[PDB]
Amino acid sequence: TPLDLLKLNLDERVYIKLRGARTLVGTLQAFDSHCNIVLSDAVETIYQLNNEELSESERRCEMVFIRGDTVTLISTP
Amino acid sequence: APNPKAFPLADAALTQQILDVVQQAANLRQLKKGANEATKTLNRGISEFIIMAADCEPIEILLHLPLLCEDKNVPYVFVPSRVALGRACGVSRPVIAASITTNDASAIKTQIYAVKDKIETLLI
Amino acid sequence: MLFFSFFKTLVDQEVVVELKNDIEIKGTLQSVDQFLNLKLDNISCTDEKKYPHLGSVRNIFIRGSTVRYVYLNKNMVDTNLLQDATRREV
Amino acid sequence: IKLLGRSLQLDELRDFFQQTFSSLEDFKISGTERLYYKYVNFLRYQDLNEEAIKFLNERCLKSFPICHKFFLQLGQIYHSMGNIEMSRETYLSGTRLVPNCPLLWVSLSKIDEIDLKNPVRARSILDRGLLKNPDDVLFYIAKIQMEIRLGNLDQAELLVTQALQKFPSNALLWVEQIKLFKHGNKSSLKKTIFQDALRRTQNDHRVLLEIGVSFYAEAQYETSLKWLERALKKCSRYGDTWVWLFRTYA
Amino acid sequence: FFTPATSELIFARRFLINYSLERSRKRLQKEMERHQKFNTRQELLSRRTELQRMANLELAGSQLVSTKPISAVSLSTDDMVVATGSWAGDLQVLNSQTLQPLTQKLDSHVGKIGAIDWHPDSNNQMISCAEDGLIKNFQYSNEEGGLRLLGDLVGHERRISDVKYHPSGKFIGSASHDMTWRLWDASTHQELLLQEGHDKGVFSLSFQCDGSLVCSGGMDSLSMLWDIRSGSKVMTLAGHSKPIYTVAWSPNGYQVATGGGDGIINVWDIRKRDEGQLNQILAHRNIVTQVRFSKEDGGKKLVSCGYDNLINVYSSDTWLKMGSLAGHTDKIISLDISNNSHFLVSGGWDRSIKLWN
Amino acid sequence: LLDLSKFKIYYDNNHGYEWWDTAYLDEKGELMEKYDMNGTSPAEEKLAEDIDEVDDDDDDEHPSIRYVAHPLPEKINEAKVSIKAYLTQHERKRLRRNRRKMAREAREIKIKLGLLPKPEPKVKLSNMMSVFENDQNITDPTAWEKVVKDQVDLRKRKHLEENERRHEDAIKRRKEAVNMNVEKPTVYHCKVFQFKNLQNPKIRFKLKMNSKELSLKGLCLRIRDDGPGIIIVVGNEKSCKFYENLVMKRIKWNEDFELHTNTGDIKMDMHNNSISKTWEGYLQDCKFKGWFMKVCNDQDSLLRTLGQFDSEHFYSPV
Amino acid sequence: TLKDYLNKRVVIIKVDGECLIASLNGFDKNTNLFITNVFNRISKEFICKAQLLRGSEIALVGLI
Repeated sequence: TPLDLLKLNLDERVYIKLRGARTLVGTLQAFDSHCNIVLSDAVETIYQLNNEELSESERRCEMVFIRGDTVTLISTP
Repeated sequence: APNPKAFPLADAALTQQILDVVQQAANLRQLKKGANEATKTLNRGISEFIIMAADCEPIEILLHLPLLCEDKNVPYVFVPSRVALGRACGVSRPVIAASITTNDASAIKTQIYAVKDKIETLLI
Repeated sequence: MLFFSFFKTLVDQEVVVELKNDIEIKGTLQSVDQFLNLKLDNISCTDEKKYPHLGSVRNIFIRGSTVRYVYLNKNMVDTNLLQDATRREV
Repeated sequence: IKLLGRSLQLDELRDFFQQTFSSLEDFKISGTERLYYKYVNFLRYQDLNEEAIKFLNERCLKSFPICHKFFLQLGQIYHSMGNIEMSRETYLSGTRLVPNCPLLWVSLSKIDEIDLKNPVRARSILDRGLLKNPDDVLFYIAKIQMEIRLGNLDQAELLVTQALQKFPSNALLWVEQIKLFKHGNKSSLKKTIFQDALRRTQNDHRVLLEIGVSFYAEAQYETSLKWLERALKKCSRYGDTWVWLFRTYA
Repeated sequence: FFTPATSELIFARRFLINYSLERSRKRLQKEMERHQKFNTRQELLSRRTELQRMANLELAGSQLVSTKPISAVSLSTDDMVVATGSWAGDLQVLNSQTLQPLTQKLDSHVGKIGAIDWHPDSNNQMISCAEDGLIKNFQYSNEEGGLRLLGDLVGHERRISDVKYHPSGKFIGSASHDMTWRLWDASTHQELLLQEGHDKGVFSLSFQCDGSLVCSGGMDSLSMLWDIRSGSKVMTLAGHSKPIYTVAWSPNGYQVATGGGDGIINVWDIRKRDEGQLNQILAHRNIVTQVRFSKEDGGKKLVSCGYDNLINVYSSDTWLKMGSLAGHTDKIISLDISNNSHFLVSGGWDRSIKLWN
Repeated sequence: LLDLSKFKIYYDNNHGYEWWDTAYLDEKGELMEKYDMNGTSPAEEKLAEDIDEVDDDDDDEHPSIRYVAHPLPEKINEAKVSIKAYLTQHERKRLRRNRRKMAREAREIKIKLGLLPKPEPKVKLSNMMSVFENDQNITDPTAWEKVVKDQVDLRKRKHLEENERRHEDAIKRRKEAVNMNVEKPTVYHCKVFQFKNLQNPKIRFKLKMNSKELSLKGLCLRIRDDGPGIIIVVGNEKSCKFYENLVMKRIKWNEDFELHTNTGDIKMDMHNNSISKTWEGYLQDCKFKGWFMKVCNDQDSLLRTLGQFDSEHFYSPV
Repeated sequence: TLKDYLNKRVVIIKVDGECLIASLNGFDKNTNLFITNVFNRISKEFICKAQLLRGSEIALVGLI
């Protein structure tokens, strides 16, 4: 049922949160029983606390595969 | 509106293409303008393809050229505008008939061939 | 089986693989299996510090769990077929 | 062989051939080998006795060479001794085996048109041949020739034009065109046409010769002679030119 | 929308409806019978054999004809002689199998010959059109000489493309580079219809062999299936992109098949109410000139020729290039199939007619 | 079980009662019967609405036999390509003469009813010796030389600089321009090819990159990697032509090549492989959203894939 | 699969940090590596003549 519910937002923009404070934004093009995700037109935003101050690191990747072990939340922006 | 006996009339894009080809030939001396010159070309065999003007009045002065083409198996169109054709040729004066001639070693051989093919498609 | 299939379909592919412990390695994918492991031919450089202490290692075997991503381009991967497959499954 | 022929010593020649044959068994995978010799042998046989050839052809041509010339020779032999149907069959077989040889096709066409009086079949055959290989101008030339041979000239002209369009440089097409012109349908656009031919064929040996011939036909003889001379200069090794020159002289 | 009337048409229309209906019913019955008695194996095998035969056709005899190219090649109903219009305005006829002429007739048309059709009543009074801008019926005699014209029929203004005979024999449809397609009264030689239903000319007609429906292929790519009786249409232009230079039905009214400038033969109008194509076929590299079928008399086999130098043949269930026919040197503008057998007669820009056996 | 399956397959092979190498012929009867029932008339859909009815001498009322229709002729939306009107050589010359003349006049005015710039003497290394407007010309010979040579360099450099600028600006334009041009395509040329094999990387690469370059809507499908396959290419005509050329002239599909793998570099001798153009037409609409090269395990799968664009037909079994 | 990697020296990196040079002599479906002649990559420190490495730990393996 939850899996089914995620079939609606396929081929449209999504907001995905991973472990390690790694925000991933793109469009949902794939998932399965273990929730392995493939994003197109994507862009990564890496939160990383270093030297006792906040600092984001942007990795621009026009496509990306994501394993289900890392995944926490999927939504729309 | 254009003449019925002027057939095959090109379409717009096709016409444009043909005029471009003509222009190219004019620059490369691989074209001959003028009914009589077209006729000459046909006689020779050098005509690759014949371009006439639909808006020739009195149309009759062309309507041997098509016959000649048929009897020599050279494709042919009419375009609509004799002014346009003339311009393409490189002549301010309005022109009715032109002939893109043959020459194996043209830069524009391929382009010419394309146009020829297109013309043939029209004929039926 | 969908994802495995997809992986298989990417046989012979120069792709970057970021692992859990700050290891980013490029390589030409060869073999693919049920648990999504990657054997890459011709290991090349991606970054200077993140890329691990290797040199003469031309063939590797990546453990499927330790991969964070498999960095494809927009010209290296399937999408709405995958979606279709997902739909078909429950 | 040539020397022997010149001298005329049949038995001796035969003996020589026999001698050659024994030696020949070592020559496996030799360039322009038996295929040449065997043709010559066939020719020699024909010079006297016809039937005796055929067995050899059946045997030897089948094994190593598998070459068009042999088929042609066979056809010729058949023609010489009547048997037209058989010849035709042979030609067909050859065609099936070797599509890429215009000569066979031409022969077949000739058989169709000349021997039996049904040109249509011949034409069809020619067309088929052409289809089988649009690389060669030779087929086109053959077709043109065939057309010329029968009454239909406009068709021939059309064919020639087509050939030119496809391959402009091929001197034989130009020659054919010239010949057609000489018929006297136009009797005009003649000099211009000749000039065009010259241009395209870079004053091709053969084109010049053709022109000369045309002029000969028209009976302007000095000009013809000049043309022939030019042709000779371009390449003396070629034949018919010499003959033409001789005729002019006469 | 814009609906006047005429009396002759009315008189004929009822007749057409009757004739069409009875024949249609008969056809349906036949079809029913066929399904009832068929089997997977033998029929299939037969079909395969037919396909093979079609494939292994080769060019038998190419007989030249005319100065200009050969617009139309039409085999008689009898299937014995073929009629070959060339662009000069001449329509020689040839004893099909040998392919030798009977007569010439240059003084018939002055313009480019369009299509020739033979009359479906065996009594051979073939029709032919032209750019000339008039159709001519020709009472054909084998003995008397060649052709004598019967009547000329001036209806269209512009150059004509194609005439057909309505399978009754009482009507002759003609379509032209003018906007209309016009159905004639065979006897009196006077018009009735004029469907102004295309933005450019009606380049081709085709009657359905039952006699109910005529597809007008337009230069617009608007193939309109006209119930002649009704003056009402069951159309799809959504076939073609370039002009529809031909259209022809599988005699089994089951199908229409439109051949194009785009080259894609579209075979549609089906039992299927959605009207979707069982297939579109890729016919010729350049354009398609003619499309034919031949289930009168034998089995249904699509055959088409193009401006590509190839005829080819398609299975009427699958729709596939079952075999190319190299044979022409140049363009092929027309074609017919032997009703009974495997024996195609096709012509064109090579300026010859050609047989395939 | 596997063995049994294999046996069954073999049996099927020898004589299939219906097989999908060549899509099945056989017409089903049940469907026909159903259709007939639906019709209820002994005639067909077309005729059914005359529905066993007769008036006067056979006539009908629901669809009338009196009137002649003249329906609305749907005028297609033709794309107004504003014509490249060309010029005569003479015309061109006149244009050039006049604009340039005007410019010259402006310069003169903006330097004689203006004095907004000044006009100096264009020295060179052949003038050098003869100019005296600028000082030092014999006085300081090498200084003078430097000045004149320097001037020349500047002139040349300026020219080169200008060229560079032009190059830059054009480049800037082009990127923007491409993005801007999302024009509505009126008609699409298409070409569908098929090849016996493509185990070469190089060919595949060519197919990819070229397609990417040429906005070429289409695909390249194939069976079992080594097996035969189809290309469908669609777009503007020139692009299509180019693609065709690449396929047929540039590439040799009868070349011997190497496969690079971990186990060993495999030589692939393929004299048997060939390539043929099947189609070369115009498609009513191009349903191919991009260039979706693929492989399939089986023929049915391939067919299905093809029909994702509502168009199977491009394939040709031989 | 690690069938090509048997009877050959391999560079094996863990999830935690370390990297091992040693001869791979056995594998299973759960990626438990049976290893002989163990050494460290950076340190060049001989741990032992034979060991078992649990599949949960293996981040990377490399043929050399």
